[PDB]
Amino acid sequence: PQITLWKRPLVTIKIGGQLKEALLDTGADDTVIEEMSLPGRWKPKMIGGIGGFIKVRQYDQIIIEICGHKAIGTVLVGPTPVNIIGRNLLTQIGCTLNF
Amino acid sequence: PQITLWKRPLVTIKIGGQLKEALLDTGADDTVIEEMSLPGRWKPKMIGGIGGFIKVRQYDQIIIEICGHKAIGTVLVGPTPVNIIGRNLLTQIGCTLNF
Ligand SMILES: C[C@@H]1CN(S(=O)(=O)c2ccccc2)[C@@H](CCc2c(F)cccc2NC(=O)CC(c2ccc(F)cc2)c2ccc(F)cc2)CN1
Ligand SMILES: [Cl-]
Ligand SMILES: [Cl-]
Ligand SMILES: [Cl-]
Repeated sequence: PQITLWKRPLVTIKIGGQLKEALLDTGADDTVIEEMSLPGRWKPKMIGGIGGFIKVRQYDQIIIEICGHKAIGTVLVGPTPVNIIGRNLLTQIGCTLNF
Repeated sequence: PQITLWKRPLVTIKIGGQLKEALLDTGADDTVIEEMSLPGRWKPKMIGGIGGFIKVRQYDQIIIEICGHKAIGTVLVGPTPVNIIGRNLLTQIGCTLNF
């Protein structure tokens, strides 16, 4: 699809058997999801930007379905104000910026 | 152009006759740049990021060139980690997400 930017580019995602709304964010290096359980090992990480830093749990090799496109990658889980799909997963679905 | 997301989508912008590097961010509602001098009056604005909210200075009808495309709009100035081009200006330059 072609997504215009008049409003926030929110899409439905499927992760860990759950349906969630997430923002497609080209400014994000990583994907960050609100508190939820994920299977496997994890390691602590700090991520930051506007307003400072938050502590998150880093889970690797997690499958996410974004607009019917399956992608696998690292997913950070923590107290984010919005679920963010970052570049690590946007590349996998072949998402590009065009103008 | 078509910009892939394997690397950060950093572009050259020109504001107040100076060249600066900025990130094209579909996850940002507004454009925020690091401390600099801008003309006219400013209004108060709060923007929320991953770590919480910060106060910024809102300047309207600012001339800015983004990757060679002319835009005229709202520019926020504050303690941002990197210069960010948000949806208010990405819409002006005709930017869309595609997959
Ligand atoms: C990764 C980059 C950099 N920042 S960041 O916090 O530094 C950061 C996020 C992760 C990892 C590193 C850095 C974000 C934009 C922040 C931003 C600007 F820069 C300039 C102007 C406005 C804003 N804020 C918004 O537009 C609000 C928005 C939002 C999006 C991501 C957030 F995390 C927090 C809040 C929102 C969306 C839906 C909702 F329901 C509630 C809020 C996202 N893109
Ligand atoms: Cl990854
Ligand atoms: Cl590619
Ligand atoms: Cl504007």
